Amino acid sequence: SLFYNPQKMLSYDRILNFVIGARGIGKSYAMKVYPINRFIKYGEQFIYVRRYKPELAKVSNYFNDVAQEFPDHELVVKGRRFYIDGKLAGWAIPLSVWQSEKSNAYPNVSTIVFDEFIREKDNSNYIPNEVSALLNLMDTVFRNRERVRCICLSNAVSVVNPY
DNA sequence: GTCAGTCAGTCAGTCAGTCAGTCAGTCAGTCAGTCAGTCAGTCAGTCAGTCAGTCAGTCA
Ligand SMILES: Nc1ncnc2c1ncn2[C@@H]1O[C@H](COP(=O)(O)OP(=O)(O)OP(O)(O)=S)[C@@H](O)[C@H]1O
Ligand SMILES: [Mg+2]
Repeated sequence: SLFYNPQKMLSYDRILNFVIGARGIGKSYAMKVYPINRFIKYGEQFIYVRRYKPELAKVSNYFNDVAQEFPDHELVVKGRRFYIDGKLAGWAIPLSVWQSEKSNAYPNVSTIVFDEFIREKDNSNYIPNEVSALLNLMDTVFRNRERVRCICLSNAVSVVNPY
């Protein structure tokens, strides 16, 4: 039809979804809307992993394209941290130092709100055995079997990546 | 005892068979003379910790 449509993805309800495609074509649109939809339902905060640190200095305008989705309530960023009507929205950090984070309490998670997990022809960015790095990330955002649902999202379809 | 001979040994003659030098393709051998990926240094650039400069939340 018109845009990226996560309805079937949300429907078939894997505890861990895995979608690919639509480079910039809303593959991030609906999935950045969804955490704020959980916030309007008043659920839990989300976790935003980043590939590296400079990628963080410019990305504070993460809610610009979801206002036209939900003009109603307040969706802003105070700085590094995201605030919806002033309540904490996203725990936003690149990869380098998640270990120092992993002793902190992380009681509230809603959904995986990152994409371009893996870039085509890009392994200089990569970290050795980062598949187990995502394992540490998930177990340090797990408290039970609930509150979490994950997605992968690569720009294109390949059959060579280790995952 | 002459005329001089007319059917076997005899020697003038081969006559196809014979040995083995002598070049000879040729033989893969081979070993060595040519040549094609292999790595080390150095060139440009990616990480994630510094400096250390600065608009600004709690106060004079
Ligand atoms: N529900 C929607 N309403 C309007 N536009 C949408 C919708 N879903 C997707 N889009 C389109 O998606 C675009 C932005 O999507 P993105 O968030 O960039 O997706 P993306 O594929 O992650 O690209 P990047 O690399 O993350 S910026 C918009 O400009 C629209 O063209
Ligand atoms: Mg995206």
